[PDB]
Amino acid sequence: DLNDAQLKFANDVESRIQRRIEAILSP
Amino acid sequence: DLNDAQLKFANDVESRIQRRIEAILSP
Amino acid sequence: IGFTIFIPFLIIDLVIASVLMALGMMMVPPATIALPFKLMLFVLVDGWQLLMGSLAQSFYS
Amino acid sequence: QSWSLSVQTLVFITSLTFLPAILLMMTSFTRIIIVFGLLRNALGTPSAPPNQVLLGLALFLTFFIMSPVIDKIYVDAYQPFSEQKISMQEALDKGAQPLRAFMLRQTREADLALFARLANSGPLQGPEAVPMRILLPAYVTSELKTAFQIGFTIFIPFLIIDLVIASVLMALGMMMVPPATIALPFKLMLFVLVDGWQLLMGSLAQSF
Amino acid sequence: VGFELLDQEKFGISQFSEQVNYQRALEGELARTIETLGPVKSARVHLAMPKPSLFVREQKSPSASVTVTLEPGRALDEGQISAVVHLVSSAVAGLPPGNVTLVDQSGHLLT
Amino acid sequence: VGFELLDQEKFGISQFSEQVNYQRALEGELARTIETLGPVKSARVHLAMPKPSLFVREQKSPSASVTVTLEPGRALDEGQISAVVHLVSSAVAGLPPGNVTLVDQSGHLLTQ
Amino acid sequence: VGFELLDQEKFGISQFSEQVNYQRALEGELARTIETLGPVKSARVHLAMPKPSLFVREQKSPSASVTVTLEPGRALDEGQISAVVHLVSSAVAGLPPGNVTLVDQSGHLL
Amino acid sequence: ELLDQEKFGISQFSEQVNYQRALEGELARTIETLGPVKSARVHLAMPKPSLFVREQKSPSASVTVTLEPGRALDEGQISAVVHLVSSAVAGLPPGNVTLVDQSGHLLT
Amino acid sequence: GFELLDQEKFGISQFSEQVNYQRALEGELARTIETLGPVKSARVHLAMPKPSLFVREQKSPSASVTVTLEPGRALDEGQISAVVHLVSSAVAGLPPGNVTLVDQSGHLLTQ
Amino acid sequence: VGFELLDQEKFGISQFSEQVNYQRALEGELARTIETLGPVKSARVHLAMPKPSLFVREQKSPSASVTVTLEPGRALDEGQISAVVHLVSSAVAGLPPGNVTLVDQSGHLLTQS
Amino acid sequence: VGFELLDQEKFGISQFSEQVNYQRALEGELARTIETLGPVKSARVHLAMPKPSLFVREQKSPSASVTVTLEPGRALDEGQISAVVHLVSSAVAGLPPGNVTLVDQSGHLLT
Amino acid sequence: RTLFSNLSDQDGGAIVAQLTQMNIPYRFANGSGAIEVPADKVHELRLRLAQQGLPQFSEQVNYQRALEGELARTIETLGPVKSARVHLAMPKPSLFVREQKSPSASVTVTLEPGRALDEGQISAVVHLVSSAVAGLPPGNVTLVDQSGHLLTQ
Amino acid sequence: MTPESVMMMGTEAMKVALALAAPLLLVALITGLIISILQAATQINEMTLSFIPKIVAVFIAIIVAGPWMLNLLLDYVRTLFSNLPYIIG
Amino acid sequence: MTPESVMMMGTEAMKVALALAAPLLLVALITGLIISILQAATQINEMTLSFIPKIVAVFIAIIVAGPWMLNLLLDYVRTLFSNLPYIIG
Repeated sequence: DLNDAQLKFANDVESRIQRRIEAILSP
Repeated sequence: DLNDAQLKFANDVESRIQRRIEAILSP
Repeated sequence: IGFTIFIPFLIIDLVIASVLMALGMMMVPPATIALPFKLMLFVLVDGWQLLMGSLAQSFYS
Repeated sequence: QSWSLSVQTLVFITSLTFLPAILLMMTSFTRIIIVFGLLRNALGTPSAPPNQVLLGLALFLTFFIMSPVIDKIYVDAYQPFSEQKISMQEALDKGAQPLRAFMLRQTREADLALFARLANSGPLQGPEAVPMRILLPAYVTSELKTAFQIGFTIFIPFLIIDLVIASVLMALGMMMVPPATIALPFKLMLFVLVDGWQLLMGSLAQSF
Repeated sequence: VGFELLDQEKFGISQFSEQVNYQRALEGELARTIETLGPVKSARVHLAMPKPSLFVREQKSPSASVTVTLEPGRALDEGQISAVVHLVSSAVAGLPPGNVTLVDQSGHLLT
Repeated sequence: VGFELLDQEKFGISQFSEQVNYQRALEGELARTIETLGPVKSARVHLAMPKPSLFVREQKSPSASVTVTLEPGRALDEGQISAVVHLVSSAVAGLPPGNVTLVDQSGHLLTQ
Repeated sequence: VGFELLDQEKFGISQFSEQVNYQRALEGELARTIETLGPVKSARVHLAMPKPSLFVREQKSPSASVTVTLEPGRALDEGQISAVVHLVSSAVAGLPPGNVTLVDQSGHLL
Repeated sequence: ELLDQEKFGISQFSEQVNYQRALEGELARTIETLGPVKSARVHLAMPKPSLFVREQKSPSASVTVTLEPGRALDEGQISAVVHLVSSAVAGLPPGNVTLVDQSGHLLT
Repeated sequence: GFELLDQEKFGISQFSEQVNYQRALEGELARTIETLGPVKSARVHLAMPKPSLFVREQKSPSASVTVTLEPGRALDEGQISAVVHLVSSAVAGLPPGNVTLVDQSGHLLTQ
Repeated sequence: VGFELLDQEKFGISQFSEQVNYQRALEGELARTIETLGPVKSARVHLAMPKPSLFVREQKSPSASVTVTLEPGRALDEGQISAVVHLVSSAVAGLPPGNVTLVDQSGHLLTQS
Repeated sequence: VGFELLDQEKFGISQFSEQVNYQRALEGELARTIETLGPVKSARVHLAMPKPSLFVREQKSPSASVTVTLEPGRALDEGQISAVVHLVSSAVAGLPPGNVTLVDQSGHLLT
Repeated sequence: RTLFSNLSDQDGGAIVAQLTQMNIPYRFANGSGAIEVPADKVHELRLRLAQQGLPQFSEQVNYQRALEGELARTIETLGPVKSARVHLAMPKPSLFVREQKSPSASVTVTLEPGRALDEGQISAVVHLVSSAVAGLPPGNVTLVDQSGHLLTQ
Repeated sequence: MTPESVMMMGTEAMKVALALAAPLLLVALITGLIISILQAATQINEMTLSFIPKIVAVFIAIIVAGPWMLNLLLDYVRTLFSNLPYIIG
Repeated sequence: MTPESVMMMGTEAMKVALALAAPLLLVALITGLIISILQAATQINEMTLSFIPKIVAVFIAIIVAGPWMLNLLLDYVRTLFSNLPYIIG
């Protein structure tokens, strides 16, 4: 229940950090 | 719930800082 | 003040008795019917605020 | 700063004289007793349950209704005063708060406004600015009005039974019978088959 | 628009009705006299008579709004503005002149 | 509506009804006069007349909203706006001008 | 609807329904004036008026939701949003503007 | 109009059930009027008072929308629907309004 | 249907009035649930506990929802969540955790 | 039976009768939905709803007995049994699942002992 | 049988009658379901429900006797004995299983 | 030329009503759910209607590219717009089973010197783009100018 | 204070009573007279069938005109209590 | 309270009373009318003929409809007492 919401929150944070790194490492 | 709103708030702040930097670095 | 106060509560009993008598219910006591209606009246027209204000004015006038 | 013990004893034993006045004017005793008297009048018999039983029952109901306020007073005032942690006057001031809230929650706005008008009160402001000498009469007036509102609608079913029985009796032809005499047993039947006492206590408690 | 106008309405009139009717009648007669003033072609008077309240430490006072239509070019004199004020104020129990607003057909405040 | 509205009164009229009818009638007459001012083609007045209480902490004074439709290009003068304010405020017992809102047919606030 | 609805001869009515009718009528007239505003093609007003108490200290304030349908491309100006707010707030005894929500036909909160 | 169906007085509870229905109907109506919405369904749960304890529960609402084939609702939309439904119910805390689509996705 | 309530007598008592309200709610909820793409038919059962008195902290109601899906139309997790929300909201004080959702094969979709 | 049962109501209906009829109805609808479950050919639900008692040491609890007849060889899965339990428990105000007994046409207890 | 009876139009009836009829109907339906169990050809259920008081005076608990007739040689499984127990106990408000007696057509206590 | 295809009856009707009001000739393609209109008016009309709120990889890519190009062309008919670029970014059929994705669009406009888009024009662009792509909410449309200034709130 | 004022308030009071009681009494009288003339026309004479419609008519009278009576009597009492401190002597 | 918060309650109460008393009064009136018409048709001169039919009709009506009226009255009184705490405000 709440644990799944916390896990999805962690997944979104990790994905956004990944995308931010990729954005500058791409050019 | 509230965590997603906070994350979107952070994303908007980061995007606006990025755009402000790009605006002066473009010309 | 009390004797002008008394008038409406006797008016209600008068009309209650007359209405009861129109239909032939001559053995129905009118006081028992009138008491709830007198309470209803004294509830409706701010029974106590009006009386309190009237007494207070009666002193300061 | 604290009062001497002799002064404390004098004030404490003098204040017990206002116990009936506190119970009547400041607590829920007035509304319950007025409703009970009106219900006897409405039952068709004026003194079926003796005044003593009704008075004791109203006292118990008042205690049960006010038990949360009594607990709040004990936590805030009685307990820290008895342990010699606060003075008498400050204990009284602190303990007047939950009772003030209880009195305010059942106070009509118009009553408070009128009694503030008669006491020359000008900029009142927060509901937490009403003095005790202004709050008390407004609470008494609101309690009297509420008790009358409850009583005149308690009267309704017994009037219905009286009118129905009188109409049936006279329309059938027997117009020489006293309708109240035949109606009283049916009023008792209605009161006992509805569980009138239990439901009336439930309604009186819920009214707060 | 007439004292006798509301002097009927059958019966069963809650006193509230009796008061409102008085207010209307007073408005009508005042407008009438204001029209009589030469420069005035038509008048409209609105009264706000407060229904007493025991909430304020003292009683509040009423207010009036007067709209006049003038004859082509018939500008009202200062003394005239003054006389309109006096009449309207007097006709309303406890009407403080300063609570009378006088306006023309173009929306100019004469008060 | 307005004064004419209070003519065919059935015996069954609750005080509440009486009051609401009085409010309607006042609204009607006020709109009427506001149309009389030249630049105004039609007016609509809404009154909010509420309970008073006494606690100074929570007092809500009467309020009014006035919508005017102007004649093609007939802009209202500052003085005109002032006169509308005065009339509406006076017509409502204890109406503080500052609680009168005046708006045009395009949604421009003419008051403040 | 509105004052015509309130009038419809009727005797079997109570105080609660009576009020409900007053609420409906107010909603109708407000929507009416809002539509009568140039850019607005149709308006819908919903009022939430709380139950009144004769003494209970607890104090609450009403709320309003206004949905407008605009004419093709007729965007409402800021001053407009402001005037709608003022009108709706004034028409409801003790309506704090901040409790008036204005929305367009696409679901944008103006 | 269901309210005004020339019906002799029934009971306060009946009056209450009705009022609830009428409000639901009008709210659904306005929600459909919105461009992307083809049909709306509003369910209101007005709270029941307690017995002896003073506890004002807050009401709740469930809103199901059917959107125009394909078209979705913007976040601002997810916000305006919330505001309207909350305002239409005396003391409805927005957070107690649930908005769902025809596929069972929670939009709120 | 809410119709059931409209077409009714005048001799019906309070118990009947309540039971009818419960039925009507059950109907409308099932209706909306079916109106969800993957759902072919829905069946809602409400258990609304009566007045307390003999009880202390009182108690809360419960719901059982049976759905029949379109051939192979499995409900997503978010769907299940939305069904839960709707049913819970439609019942005064219904704690979601007391809503059971089951399919036509007897699989519990909630928990 | 069930909801239809409460249609032709004569004026003479004691509260007792009104309750018993409500019980009978609920039983009917529950059996209905249970049969609508694929493997189930017919269902029979019995409810024991006892009005309350203030003493805890003298308080029992609502109970239910469910008998199912399965289609030839259509054994109910564990998850099915669980779903039947949930539905019956929810349909009865304050029915603790553990007080729901599920039995087949051969007398095998499908729920817990 | 049982439920059908309870309905039979009748006005000359007392609470006592209403209860006895309810008891009979419950007995009938229970016997019905018990027969509808493979090995059982006919069932007979007798309930002993104690007349209740509304006062605080001795609760006690009801009892049941169940007689089953089996199909030629269709012996009931320990599980069959149990499930019967559960059903009968549940159908009677506050029936403690241990007060349910199950007997066959030969007088063997399956309990 | 085709103004719109694949319209709901409701949208179709609304569009026809607007065309009639504007006195624009039109021909609703029989059972094609499409409305061919004057070729020289197609873009202007799309924009105007948008203002009133109306209404393989290679292929997809091509499609996407084609759609982007068409949207750009339509946006360029706006007076203040010198040039427009539209980028559509619909994630390939969500590979992740649990996570849910949604299409987005980025619109870049080069404005004529000294010119600006008004709020209406901005709203029209956002609507046009959102309506053209299934599942694209208006909120997922970002409109920026040549200087990178965000025009959509 | 003056006896003219006393008799005026008494007369107005009892006219208020007359207005309160006149609809019910008049409705009962009309129903009784109608039933009596119908009995005379039909040559039917039982003293109990005239008592039946009278109750129903008088009870309907409260349905129709009851709010008016309740509003009139409350207004009378309110005005009397408000004018009490000005007729003091 | 309010005149309405009172008139509506009184109207509901007297509805209840009318529903309670309608069957008895109706059967009484019908029986009296039937006996009186039968008496006039035969030109029988008597006044006490209708009383016994009246009494048996009322007795039978009470027996037939007692549960219904009693249950209706009990339910009305129960809801009145339950709603009483909210009547004051």
